Amino acid sequence: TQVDQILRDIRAVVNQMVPKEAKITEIEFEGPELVIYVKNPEELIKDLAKVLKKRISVRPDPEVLLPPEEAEKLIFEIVPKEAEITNIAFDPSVGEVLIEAKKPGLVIGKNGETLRLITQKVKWAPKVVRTPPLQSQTIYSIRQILQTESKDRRKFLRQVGRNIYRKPEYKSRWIRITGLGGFREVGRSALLVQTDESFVLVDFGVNVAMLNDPYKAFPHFDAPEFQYVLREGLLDAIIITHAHLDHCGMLPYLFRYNLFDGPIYTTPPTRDLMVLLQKDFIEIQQSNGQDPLYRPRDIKEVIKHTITLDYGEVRDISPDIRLTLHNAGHILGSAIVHLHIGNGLHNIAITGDFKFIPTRLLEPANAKFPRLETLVMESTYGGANDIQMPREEAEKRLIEVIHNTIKRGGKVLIPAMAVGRAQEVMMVLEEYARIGGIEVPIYLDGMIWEATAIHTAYPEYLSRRLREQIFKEGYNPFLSEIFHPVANSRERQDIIDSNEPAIIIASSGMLVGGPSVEYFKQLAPDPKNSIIFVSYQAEGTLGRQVQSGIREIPMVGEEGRTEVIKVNMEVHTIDGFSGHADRRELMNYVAKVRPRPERIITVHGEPQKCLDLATSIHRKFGISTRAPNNLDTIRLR
RNA sequence: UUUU
Ligand SMILES: [Zn+2]
Ligand SMILES: [Zn+2]
Repeated sequence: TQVDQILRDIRAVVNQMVPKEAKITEIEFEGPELVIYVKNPEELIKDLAKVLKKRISVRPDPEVLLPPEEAEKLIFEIVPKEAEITNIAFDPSVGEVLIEAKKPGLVIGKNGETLRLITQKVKWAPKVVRTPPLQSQTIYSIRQILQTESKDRRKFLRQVGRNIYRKPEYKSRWIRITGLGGFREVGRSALLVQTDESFVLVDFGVNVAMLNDPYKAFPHFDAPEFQYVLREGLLDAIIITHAHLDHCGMLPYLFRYNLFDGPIYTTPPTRDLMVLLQKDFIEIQQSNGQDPLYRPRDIKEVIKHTITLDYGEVRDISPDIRLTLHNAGHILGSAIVHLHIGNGLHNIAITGDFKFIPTRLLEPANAKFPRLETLVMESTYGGANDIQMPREEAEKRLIEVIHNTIKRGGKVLIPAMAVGRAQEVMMVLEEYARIGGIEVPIYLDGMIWEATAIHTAYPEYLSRRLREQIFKEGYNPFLSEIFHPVANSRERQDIIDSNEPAIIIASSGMLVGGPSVEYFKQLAPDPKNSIIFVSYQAEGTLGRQVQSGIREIPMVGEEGRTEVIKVNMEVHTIDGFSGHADRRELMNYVAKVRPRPERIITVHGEPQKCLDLATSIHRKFGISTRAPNNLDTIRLR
């Protein structure tokens, strides 16, 4: 490394554009950003940063700070006690106190004055928030881990920084991308980006549809290049497109075996959401009497290593790679990953899963980038006939099936992952509720409610409409008194036994595990009940099996004896709520993406589909395309 | 409050 050698030049230009009265105590690197500590308060920053080509954060010296047990009631006083301040956390690792007030306007300073007045008394960065409608165990837990681990996090960030700046901006000699999983297949997405100077992992999923076979369930750990990057400790960073297990599922496995301790970049909502899905994942395994892939301490490590980034925020993550995340419109926090390699040498955009039309919760994926030579895109519906049903026709079909089900005295089972389709279908029923249509109750089972809480904590990540409809008003469609969160194992049993028709939405989305499987098993026989698939059912899942028509499904239970569930209930498939761009959308994304890429690489789709989309794009746009296999490596330059 |  030669970082402090570089800081020696940074410090020579910083202490050259700011009054010595600022008594600059220290200037170090914290993750991507540069930290300039000073022992005194107070347009300059904007200039300092535009010159240094970095993200600078200037805070008071960590010495002029007050303990969280003394600076708590010291602030609670210097604030108009009207704005109900539900909570008030502490972040000493970055000097910044969080004021989770119910009324932010009366706590920040009616005239932007109670902003600096308050900070003084304790010398902590005053940041106001609006007590979200729902409380999240997950968010609270993360906050707990971050504040009670300030020591490590500080150590970790300083290291990452010395790493990211082990040398000045570099122009790479070559660039290659290798598929470790998720190429010509759905699941276990994992793409390794290489240059002669760096290595970054884009996603690292698992395929729950096949944990039975680790060679089909995990990314290729058996790739020479990947083993070489892990063992030598050369992985600069891991980036996650979105929270689903098939993109971040194996991430904690990495810590369980001490294979990595570098930074993980992702949007805040994805950090919170993935942590949720991971705990949910190991617990479902255990409830099944199976040894879990990892444990809470491992997930605790993920948290401790994650460096969040909001959309549009450009950050240097290595000497020759610059990251920027953009909206993918797939699920809360979903991002298209953009890599600016070299200083104008080459640019890659990895799509992850994306939707290119509006939905209740999100806006179509970003299709504009400053530069874009190579585009890696998903192909879940890459087939030529993979046109999803129009959103409104689906919506109407969903209400239809429910009526023809409630009428004949039955229940409607809607399997869906805690994150994604669940909230989308919720909205559909919630708007339909406000106009008199939701008679029977709607039960949410499987951490779907916990996930819904996280949504309400991130209004800025939802569509502008749903966003304003959140904080600006005292309204919230998620709070709707029409959803009844299934509290425990018992309540679940009651619901099943009861005779009151009802709508049941529960994870997992593919009947691969969790609350959804119990309902399935118990409702299958009765033809009064109905099951509606509103998500892609992957090959190898009990879901696709049921969705395919199989009427007698063998299932292995305890003490090794198999069970044969008799499927009589009605089987319906409504794909119009999909979080995936359909065939038309994918093609249309290519047409609109700008700048037009030199080459497109189709991935994340059944083999035929990746092939089909790739062949189709080339034929219609004349763009160089390819549908690589895992372990294929494409030299981009 | 960095860039091609
Ligand atoms: Zn997904
Ligand atoms: Zn996926």
